Amino acid sequence: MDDIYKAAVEQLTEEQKNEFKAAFDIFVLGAEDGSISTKELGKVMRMLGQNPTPEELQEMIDEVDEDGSGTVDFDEFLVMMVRSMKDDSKGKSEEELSDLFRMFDKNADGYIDLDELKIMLQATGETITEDDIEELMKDGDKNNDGRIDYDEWLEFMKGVE
Repeated sequence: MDDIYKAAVEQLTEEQKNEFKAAFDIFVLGAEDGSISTKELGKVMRMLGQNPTPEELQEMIDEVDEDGSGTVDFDEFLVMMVRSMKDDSKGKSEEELSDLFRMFDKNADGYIDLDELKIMLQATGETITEDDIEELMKDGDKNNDGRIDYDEWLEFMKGVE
């Protein structure tokens, strides 16, 4: 099966894309792997806008780099454009977040305290100090009432690895 990404690269005349390949051709000019940067692995992963854990990053290479390079080569360079238009598309969705607080409710009411959140980070094995949660909750709850309702939930998931 073909894709709109690889379809464009094959459609771009060698002479046409050559004019755009003069940009990356500069960096790679002094490279042996053919990539633009040796540690570009962390940069290419940013193009997707998702870096929850360093363990999952290794999976990204197998999600986009079927070859196993970890960098945007001459071929990927052309796709880097059509791939940069992936905006307006994240991992979590309002549809999930809705069932998230609902499914993660031991009392099933609509509010999620600070403890209810710990169970989430606990699943990974991590652990913070009482000073982190105390200050953290202050953010999750714009009203700092005591729990995280629907509206509050949407905010609590505004930014936090």
